[PDB]
Amino acid sequence: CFGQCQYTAEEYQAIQKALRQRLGYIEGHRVINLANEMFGYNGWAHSITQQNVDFVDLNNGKFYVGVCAFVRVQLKDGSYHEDVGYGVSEGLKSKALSLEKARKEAVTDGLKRALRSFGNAL
Amino acid sequence: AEEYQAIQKALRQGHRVINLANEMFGYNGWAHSITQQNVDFVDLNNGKFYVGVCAFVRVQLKDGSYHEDVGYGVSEGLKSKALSLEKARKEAVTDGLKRALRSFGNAL
Amino acid sequence: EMFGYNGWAHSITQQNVDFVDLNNGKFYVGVCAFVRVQLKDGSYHEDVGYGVSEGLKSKALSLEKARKEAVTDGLKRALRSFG
Amino acid sequence: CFGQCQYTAEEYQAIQKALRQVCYIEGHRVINLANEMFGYNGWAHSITQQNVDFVDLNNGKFYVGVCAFVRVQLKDGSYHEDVGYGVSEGLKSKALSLEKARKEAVTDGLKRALRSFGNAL
Amino acid sequence: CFGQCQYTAEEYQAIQKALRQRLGHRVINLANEMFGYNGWAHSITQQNVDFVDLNNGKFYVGVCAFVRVQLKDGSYHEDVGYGVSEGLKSKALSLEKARKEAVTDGLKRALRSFGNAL
Amino acid sequence: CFGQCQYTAEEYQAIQKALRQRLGPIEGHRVINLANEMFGYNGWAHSITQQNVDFVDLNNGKFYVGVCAFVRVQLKDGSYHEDVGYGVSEGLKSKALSLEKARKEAVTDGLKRALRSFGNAL
Amino acid sequence: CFGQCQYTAEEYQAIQKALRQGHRVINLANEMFGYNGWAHSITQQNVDFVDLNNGKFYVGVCAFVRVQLKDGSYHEDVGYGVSEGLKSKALSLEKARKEAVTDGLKRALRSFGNAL
Amino acid sequence: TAEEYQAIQKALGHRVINLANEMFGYNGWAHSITQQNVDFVDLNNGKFYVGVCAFVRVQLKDGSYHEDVGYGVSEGLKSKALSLEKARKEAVTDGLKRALRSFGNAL
Amino acid sequence: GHRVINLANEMFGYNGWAHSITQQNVDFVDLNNGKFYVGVCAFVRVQLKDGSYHEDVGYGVSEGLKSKALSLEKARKEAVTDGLKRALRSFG
Amino acid sequence: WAHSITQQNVDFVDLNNGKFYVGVCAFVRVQLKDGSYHEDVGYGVSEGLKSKALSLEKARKEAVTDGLKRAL
Repeated sequence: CFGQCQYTAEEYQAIQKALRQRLGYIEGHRVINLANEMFGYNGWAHSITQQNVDFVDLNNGKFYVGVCAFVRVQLKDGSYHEDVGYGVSEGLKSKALSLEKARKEAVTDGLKRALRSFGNAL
Repeated sequence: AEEYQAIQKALRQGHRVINLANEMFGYNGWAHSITQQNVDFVDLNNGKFYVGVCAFVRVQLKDGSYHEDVGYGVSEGLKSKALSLEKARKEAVTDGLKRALRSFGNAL
Repeated sequence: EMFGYNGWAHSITQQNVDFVDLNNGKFYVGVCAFVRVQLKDGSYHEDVGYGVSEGLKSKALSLEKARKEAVTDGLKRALRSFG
Repeated sequence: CFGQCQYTAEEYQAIQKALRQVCYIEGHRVINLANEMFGYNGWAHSITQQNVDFVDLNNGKFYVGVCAFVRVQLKDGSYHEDVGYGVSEGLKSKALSLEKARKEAVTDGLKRALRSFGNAL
Repeated sequence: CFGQCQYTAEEYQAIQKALRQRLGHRVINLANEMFGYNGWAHSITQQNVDFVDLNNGKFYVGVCAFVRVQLKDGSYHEDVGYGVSEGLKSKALSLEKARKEAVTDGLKRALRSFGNAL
Repeated sequence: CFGQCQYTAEEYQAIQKALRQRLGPIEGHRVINLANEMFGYNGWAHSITQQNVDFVDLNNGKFYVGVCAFVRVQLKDGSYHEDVGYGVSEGLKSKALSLEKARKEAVTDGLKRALRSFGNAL
Repeated sequence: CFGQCQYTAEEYQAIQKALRQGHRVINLANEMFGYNGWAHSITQQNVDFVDLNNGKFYVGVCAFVRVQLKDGSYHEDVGYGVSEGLKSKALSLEKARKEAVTDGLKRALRSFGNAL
Repeated sequence: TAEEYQAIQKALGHRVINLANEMFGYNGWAHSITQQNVDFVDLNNGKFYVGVCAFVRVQLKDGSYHEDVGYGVSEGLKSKALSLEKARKEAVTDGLKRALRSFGNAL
Repeated sequence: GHRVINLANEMFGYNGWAHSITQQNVDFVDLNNGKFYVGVCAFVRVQLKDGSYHEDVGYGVSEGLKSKALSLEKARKEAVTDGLKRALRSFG
Repeated sequence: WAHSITQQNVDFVDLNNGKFYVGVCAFVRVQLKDGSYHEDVGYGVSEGLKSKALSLEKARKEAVTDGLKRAL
């Protein structure tokens, strides 16, 4: 099953050389496509380990919100990483909208930052 | 086995997304669940309801490959608790399940 | 319903009462139940059951029937995924 | 799976031989260095706990300070841990101060936890 | 697998002889040289800010950390490092110094329990 | 694996005879050295099960500190021992130094006392 | 491993026969069981009370000094210890707890037979 | 194994301990203090006064176990700690006596 | 004497049955005239080698007694013994 | 069969004129050898008793019986 398989030497080396094709910045969907092509559709998973809210203030009618969320990224073999995402949704004037924005931006930023460690190609 | 190449290349290309997933991954080959849910807040200021909820969803395939994402639902202006919590705690699940399947490929 | 309660099974993962109100003079109750449907082929899903009773006489009367309705609705809606 | 397979003699010799070869270590270079030295399938990395110390608000600034614990691990079974400490100052919006502190802490922890496997890192 | 392995007799005696010699970065380097990078591990089981006093502007900090050291055989060791701090006019820096010195001293002390060569 | 394996008969008799003898010539370092030589660097472990600060006070510009500790030795065979060490400090001007001394002497005293249970040699 | 080995019949009978007959108790237990025949641990310890009459402290501590044996049989027993006259609180608690542990170790060990 | 049970069935201060040792063997029975509660303390006229309870427990080789609740008091003493010491020790001994009594006519 | 104890011992065997105490709480004691009353509950328990078990409840009483020790000890013993009698009756 | 008392609470203790009145409610449980189980909370009161001791003795039995007759 996922997280318990092993790769072949030649494909392992091909992937290893692929991941170092370094550029030398947010492209949310494009990172999903890149991962799908470099590890396959059936290659990677990511869970939201935790999600806490730091502050929901109403200073001047305008809201201010802060959400921090830890995300985890795993590859078919069983290796894993983890990083601290963080989304901010200041400015809005409908608590539901600020919560939408922060809670959906923190996860994406975390998935971006947790995927730059498997290689420099991402 | 050969179907692996077919699915991988095909992925490279509303409620209809559920049937789309059933056709693409097989109508017996995709599952989901709700790992957690939290009524975020309820408030009234002018005799009306603003109910929001955050709901996490999970999706896994036949071989165990999985993903997750945050779902969210909102409803404003409704008179009673019944309808507002008929709407938000009802649509957050679908919104999350829509935003989770997009991660598996462009075709979704 | 081709197979019925033999090709698929159900169970409430968790339930919690949302709100109970009496400002109107009668019991206003809202309940939620999470049901999961599992198939013998390994496919499974889950949906948020939900039921409500408005302005009934007693807490138990407004709560038990609302719970039954919520479970029935959750079962009814959880079966969409096999369409 | 990860953390269970054991090296072969030549691999162990190579890695050991490699690892032996006031300003900080520039930060992000360590991820590339470690990835090339152990491999992408080589190691893992996790945050076992993260906790927030004072968030004071003197004279309108914000001084968030966070602490972190970073577990590194090689596929052979070894592991390590260390304590990192983000900081902040001057930022006028708690969103930015929290962001800076929380993000800096984990990188610092990863650096100080990789430094324990040798001098080269 | 780490913890489930047992040293080989010849290497076991070799290490026995090694650790009986007569002599922060130095300690870690020496531990790596003897046991090897694969050889051992290091964990932090608990921590606690003992006191965070504020006398006259300075920030007197104190952190107690229990560091565990372990070897692929299964041997444990634990000790109590205490990282003092003093004189700093900014709270964050004082807490940083204390929390780092704590684990450093803990590792030092917990390693001495193995042999005199440390 | 340590803690799940028994001693070998010849080593058993050697250890038995060695422990029964008596010191010829206690300070902490020598106990550590003798224990190491007696079992090696691989024959045991020591850990702190609990450590509560019994009291900390002040009387005219100083700190009478005191701490407790529950050390615990163990041997490859599974036998174990425990004992309550106890530390003290007087006249120190700074709280940090007093807590330092107390916490540090506690564990070493506990180690000496817990080891002593095995034989007269120590 | 400790807590799972069965006693060899000859050793069982020998220890039983020798059973029908503090530093002293520690040594005797070590010789009768061997250096790896038993273990001892502190299950709980709660300062029963403290006090101060005229600058001299009073202390009291309880200890449930579990003492175990290779075959798996075990005993526990309430200990106790006390101090008086001592002018320093830390010294008082040190003496009290140190004596309580050994008193419990005695009373527990003085149970497997008249030998102890 | 059944022979030991049959022999015990046919058969059924320090004397209770000695009888238990002779009856079950040095490894035949354990005893542990499940809980201890101090029910009062008094300072009437300089003489302390205390009683304690303890849910002593016993076990045999095959796992069959019992339990009970003893009690001991202390009067006429001058030092509190001495009072509690005697109370706890006597309570444990008396509870053990009652637990052993529970097992049969032999005890 | 508590003949029920001996009867159970002879019927099931000394290892055939068991005993336990699950919780005990003094409902009250009062200083009515210096002859304190005492009656204390006790969640007794009993089992058997076959697995079938029966919890129960008991409540002894300490009639007027000038001695606290006698009252408390008598209550604590009587509660357990009466509960044991009750549970044994259920076993049959 | 087996039964247990997993919670219990005396509701009312009362006295009119040297004659006590009391109320209790106990949380009984049951089980069966086949793995199935039954459960029913009960209730019990004692009225017009000479001593509080008798009332407190009686109420627990009445509550336990009320729960058990239903659950069993």
